[PDB]
Amino acid sequence: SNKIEPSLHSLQKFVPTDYASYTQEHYRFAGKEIVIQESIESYGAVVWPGAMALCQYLEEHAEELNFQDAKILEIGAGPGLVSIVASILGAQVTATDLPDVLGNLQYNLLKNTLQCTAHLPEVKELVWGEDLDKNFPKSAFYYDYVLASDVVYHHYFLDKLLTTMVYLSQPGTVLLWANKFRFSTDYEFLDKFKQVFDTTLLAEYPESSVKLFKGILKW
Amino acid sequence: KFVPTDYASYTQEHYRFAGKEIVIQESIESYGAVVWPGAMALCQYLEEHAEELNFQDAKILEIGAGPGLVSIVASILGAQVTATDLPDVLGNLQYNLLKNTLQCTAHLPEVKELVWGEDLDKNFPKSAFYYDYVLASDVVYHHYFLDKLLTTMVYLSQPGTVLLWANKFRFSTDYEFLDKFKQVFDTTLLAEYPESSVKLFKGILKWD
Amino acid sequence: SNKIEPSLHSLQKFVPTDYASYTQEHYRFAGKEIVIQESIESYGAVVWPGAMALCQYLEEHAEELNFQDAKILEIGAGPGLVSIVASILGAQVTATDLPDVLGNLQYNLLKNTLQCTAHLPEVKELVWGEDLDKNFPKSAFYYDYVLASDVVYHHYFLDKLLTTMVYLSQPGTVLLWANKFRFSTDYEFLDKFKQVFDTTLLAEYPESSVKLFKGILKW
Amino acid sequence: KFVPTDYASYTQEHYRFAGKEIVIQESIESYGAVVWPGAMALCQYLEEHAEELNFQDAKILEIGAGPGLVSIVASILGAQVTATDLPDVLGNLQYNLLKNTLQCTAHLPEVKELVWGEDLDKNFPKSAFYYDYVLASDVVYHHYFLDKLLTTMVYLSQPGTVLLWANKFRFSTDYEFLDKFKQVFDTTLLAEYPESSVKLFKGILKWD
Ligand SMILES: Nc1ncnc2c1ncn2[C@@H]1O[C@H](CSCC[C@H](N)C(=O)O)[C@@H](O)[C@H]1O
Ligand SMILES: Nc1ncnc2c1ncn2[C@@H]1O[C@H](CSCC[C@H](N)C(=O)O)[C@@H](O)[C@H]1O
Ligand SMILES: Nc1ncnc2c1ncn2[C@@H]1O[C@H](CSCC[C@H](N)C(=O)O)[C@@H](O)[C@H]1O
Ligand SMILES: Nc1ncnc2c1ncn2[C@@H]1O[C@H](CSCC[C@H](N)C(=O)O)[C@@H](O)[C@H]1O
Repeated sequence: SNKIEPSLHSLQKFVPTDYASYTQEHYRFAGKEIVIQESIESYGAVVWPGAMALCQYLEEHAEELNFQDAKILEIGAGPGLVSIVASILGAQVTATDLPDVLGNLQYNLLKNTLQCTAHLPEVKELVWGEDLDKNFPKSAFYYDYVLASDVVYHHYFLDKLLTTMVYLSQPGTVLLWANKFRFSTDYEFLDKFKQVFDTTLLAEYPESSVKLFKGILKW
Repeated sequence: KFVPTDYASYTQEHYRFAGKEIVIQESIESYGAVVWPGAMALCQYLEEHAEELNFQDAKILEIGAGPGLVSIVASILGAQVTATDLPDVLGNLQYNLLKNTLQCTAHLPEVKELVWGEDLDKNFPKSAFYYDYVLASDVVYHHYFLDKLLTTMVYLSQPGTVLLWANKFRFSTDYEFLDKFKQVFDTTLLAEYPESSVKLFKGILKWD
Repeated sequence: SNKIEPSLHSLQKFVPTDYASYTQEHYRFAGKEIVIQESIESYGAVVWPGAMALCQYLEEHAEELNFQDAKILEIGAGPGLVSIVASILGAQVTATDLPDVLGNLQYNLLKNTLQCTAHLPEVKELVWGEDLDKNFPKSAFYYDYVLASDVVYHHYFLDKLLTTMVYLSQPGTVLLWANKFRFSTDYEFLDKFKQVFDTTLLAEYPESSVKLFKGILKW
Repeated sequence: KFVPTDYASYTQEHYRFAGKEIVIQESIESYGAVVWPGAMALCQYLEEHAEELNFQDAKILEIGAGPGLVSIVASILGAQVTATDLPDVLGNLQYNLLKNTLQCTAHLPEVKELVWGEDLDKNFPKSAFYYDYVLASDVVYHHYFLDKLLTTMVYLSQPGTVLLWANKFRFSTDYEFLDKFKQVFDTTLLAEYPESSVKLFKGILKWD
């Protein structure tokens, strides 16, 4: 092969990124300046408001959440801001999404965490409702925390989303889900979520119509 | 003319729609020589809704027709069908379309080149080409012609034209395309199959 | 695999591009607006003055050069502007460079030629002086034209460069080489080039200290 | 402490420099557990130029020392050597360095963590760490620490310090690094091996 940054090899195994359209966007969380490649004006991944909210919550509740060495999975990670912040806070982070997102997700993770966080993040395809037992078998993959931000949108496969949330929530797992409430379907999803998860409203961000929920699975 | 691309990997695949047993020559070496999940769902819809749609004698254009199953089904149902794709796809498209429609549908279907967003005014002038329906299946995926695709869909959508678009949803970009489609078309979800991640939409061009 | 633009699969097989540093630069040659990803301020490939000069020559001498269906190889192609222009003019273009250049080279070629030129360009590693018989055997790879722009720079392996130029110049092959004359080593290389190639000065670009040479191999 | 990374793929590789037969434990699973072409060329240079360089009792730091061949050779030649790398590389680096220098060179070499550009003021204060030579081999390649690398080279280059840097040239970025190195160091090409694409430079920090 070529003598390159070894992390770049995993990047080469994802769908390529249409980078002409992507620009460097700057954030600051958990004491660090963060740079995210996003495609704001054309096709490609972007940071959503739910991410901004969840990142604020994580930086502010870091001591309580005890992310140091926690095993974390993010569903619908997008460009990766939340997974980056979780990694800065010391978690073992697996960031997941659809195949066209994974390259830029991995790139963003590398650019913000390589040799400067406790654990190198992992990037993996996870299509909601598909191949869960095959790729994320409960018996081999317990997560202390499952993160999700702005994964509820009317055109997504939302029962597959709920099924995935449930699948990844074992006894002890804490699910942190932030969303902007844009449409009636979002409200309807919250009612479905509350039926199966013991649900707590942790924070409200009225300025962005974002709410942050904790879900632990009812026994 | 059109001659099929000379693949050594052609297979004869067997389908049944609108009451006819249909054979489609396919090759995995080209997306356009493969029947995709959107095609199956759209064929099932056309077969089940033929009465409502009044395809009898309707003028229809299919974009990205690939191996031609949807165009065959539309011809079987009595439409005047124009099947379009990239120049290299046309040979096998015409072969399949003719094998399945010659002397057995109401109207012989036509095959024409239509590269998305290229020379639409010159190749398909509105002064002479009006479609009652535009059909599209599995044309949205992670490729570099998404804007040109939407432009083409808009172009072919004169007032009165109905667009029927089926697609498997695979990529973040597919959802972005859907959002852009809804900005320009009054959109109705006709059917959804979460197991196969397929949606089928009607689009009517917005004027307001 | 994934249902993606099929050209993107070849892109995934090259060293990844550090795209945060790359910006879209605009050129106009051979009647077309061209967009090139370049890394001007940091590590990554850029367009050199020799490219600008050679592109001007190609657009202006298109009829004479008869690039339609010509088999062309570019050595040290960089971000790919020259190979793009050659492809627009109708040539079968093989663009070559060191492994860290090939991804962005291929990307630039795709963004400017996919479904809009006569022949899809090829991208291949070609390290000067290495693996020539193995990867570009004269008996299977005859080129009508070999292109090179600003490939002469003092810190490169310039005898390996000359050896490569010679290797790729069969009877009938026309070598078009543009360079800015920056250093004494550049002048010295020109003297070496003239010793082995029948050399003609085709054009001088005094405004950028660029000269464009034709070389045909002495028999 | 430092313990070698637990690879199942360690091999015992055999070198001869400065008159000693040297054994280096290597693993292809880490760049830092492999001897690279720059190392060989730099060792050959140090062996051939030892008289001129007055390494006897010289204080020397190696950055990116990897499996430690260059540091071993420098110790053999009588220098006080500090070998540095990433924390995961240090175990095998110390193992090799000790196996080859314990009770048989003038000065026992030291192994210390030095992640390029990280906490240099805190970990290697100038108030207490002056190197007569800084050594580096094959530390330039297509990685995301090139600026930090150069910063580190500059940091360790106090007035009087000589930097010796050997490298295989593989990538366009390697040449860009060389251009940036020459902006900040008065640079001399000590040796060049086109067949193996290796160059060896001396750098002295510029003040003018
Ligand atoms: N069925 C599915 N499987 C996996 N991911 C999906 C999905 N449907 C949508 N997604 C992903 O969910 C994300 C929603 S957008 C939110 C992105 C990110 N969490 C942020 O807040 O910035 C997108 O990245 C999208 O690709
Ligand atoms: N830029 C472009 N212009 C015209 N057709 C294109 C195109 N890009 C892709 N296509 C065509 O779109 C099709 C996508 S695959 C879908 C084929 C068929 N509709 C089915 O569902 O089975 C291929 O036939 C491909 O050749
Ligand atoms: N030994 C070698 N083998 C292959 N390419 C080399 C090389 N040494 C340098 N190069 C390449 O030669 C190019 C010189 S810069 C010129 C780039 C381009 N032709 C333009 O004019 O814009 C770089 O892309 C560099 O990576
Ligand atoms: N950011 C960083 N800080 C410190 N060392 C680094 C580094 N990035 C890479 N390295 C080290 O640089 C070395 C490059 S390989 C060269 C090893 C040795 N000098 C030889 O020539 O054989 C590896 O040991 C690697 O661990």
